[PDB]
Amino acid sequence: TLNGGITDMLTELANFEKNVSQAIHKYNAYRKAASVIAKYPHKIKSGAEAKKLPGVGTKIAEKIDEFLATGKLRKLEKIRQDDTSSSINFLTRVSGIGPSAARKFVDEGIKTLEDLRKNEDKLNHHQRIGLKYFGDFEKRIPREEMLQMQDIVLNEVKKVDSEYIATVCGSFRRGAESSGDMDVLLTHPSFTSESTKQPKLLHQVVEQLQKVHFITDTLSKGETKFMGVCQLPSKNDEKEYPHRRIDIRLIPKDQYYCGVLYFTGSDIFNKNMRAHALEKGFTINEYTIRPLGVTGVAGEPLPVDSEKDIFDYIQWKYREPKDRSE
DNA sequence: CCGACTGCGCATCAGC
DNA sequence: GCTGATGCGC
DNA sequence: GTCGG
Ligand SMILES: Nc1ncnc2c1ncn2[C@H]1C[C@H](O)[C@@H](COP(=O)(O)[C@H](F)P(=O)(O)OP(=O)(O)O)O1
Ligand SMILES: [Cl-]
Ligand SMILES: [Cl-]
Ligand SMILES: [Cl-]
Ligand SMILES: [Cl-]
Ligand SMILES: [Mg+2]
Ligand SMILES: [Mg+2]
Ligand code: NA
Ligand code: NA
Repeated sequence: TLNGGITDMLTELANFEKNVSQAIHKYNAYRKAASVIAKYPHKIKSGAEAKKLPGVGTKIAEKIDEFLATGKLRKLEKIRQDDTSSSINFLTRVSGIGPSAARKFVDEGIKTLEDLRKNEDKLNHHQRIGLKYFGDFEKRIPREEMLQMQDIVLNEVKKVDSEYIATVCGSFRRGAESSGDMDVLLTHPSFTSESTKQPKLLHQVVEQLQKVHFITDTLSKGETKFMGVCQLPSKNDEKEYPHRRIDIRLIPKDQYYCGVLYFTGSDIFNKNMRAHALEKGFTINEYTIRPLGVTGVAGEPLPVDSEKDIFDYIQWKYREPKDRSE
């Protein structure tokens, strides 16, 4: 939290750009600058000092100079007092309502939690569930509950088939003391890049988790990705736990290392690492790392036997999950 | 200056 | 129905 | 909004 003030500011700016301006590159630029400043081991004394860091330019340096001198950013003060921006920023806090739907709702005069609630018939399924659990989804999950959650998921997956392997990734795998949700990487020997020797692999797991009342709602579901809602069981007389977001990703077993690298994150670490790969003439996704041809076309997938192999290709010293929280 | 900016699954919609 | 674009979120 | 060439 050395520079909590500055990173907060930049994060607020990134949000404004994504949510209100619908300017995706500015959003990514701001997140990048916030992230680099967050890891900088010194209390930033000036914009010029910040500007030394990759991803901080003249505009951000200037904002940092304003923020340091006054403690705030006029630009942000104004954004905050603007009803349309405020409203749009609020509606996007509901899962399933993004920048476009937010602006549409505000046009229609839907702009409060109350409005949303009385106009449920105007929401798609995802949005309806997001409204349902609006409060819960903004709560953090203590690692201690994540551990309980992990135990359930792992045991129920075992019950469906001992050959499944379920791994909890995301912030949990990076060692975080609290998580925004639970991310589960799933593999089965029957699903490889070579074939799918068994159908409903993901469905069967989802069903079992529903059967035991752990998964409570579904945001979306396909053959390889599930997005939904879950809840720990409480005890006699005890208040219930908040409902939690859960994501499950089924990945070809032979592509586990690329998959776990992807699902471990952080999102910015991934973006950073993937960008570096391109600079070294590779492209990395959750399945494969491939070379780029002179033309620019991705070539064939390279041999991968560990996460470190991936780092090796792009000439990065290996970084443990706990050190990928950018 | 200016092109490029990480990479992709699922839901929904237009156009055919 | 399909495909391809766009929204949303990982 | 930033950067590399
Ligand atoms: N934009 C992205 N680009 C690349 N990989 C991504 C991206 N977004 C997510 N992933 C990968 C890398 C992410 O780590 C992983 C899970 O995405 P979560 O949305 O659950 C989120 F970021 P987590 O890190 O888990 O933190 P918490 O959930 O707040 O506690 O998917
Ligand atoms: Cl932009
Ligand atoms: Cl401010
Ligand atoms: Cl792999
Ligand atoms: Cl691939
Ligand atoms: Mg997560
Ligand atoms: Mg997630
Ligand atoms: Na810089
Ligand atoms: Na949202």
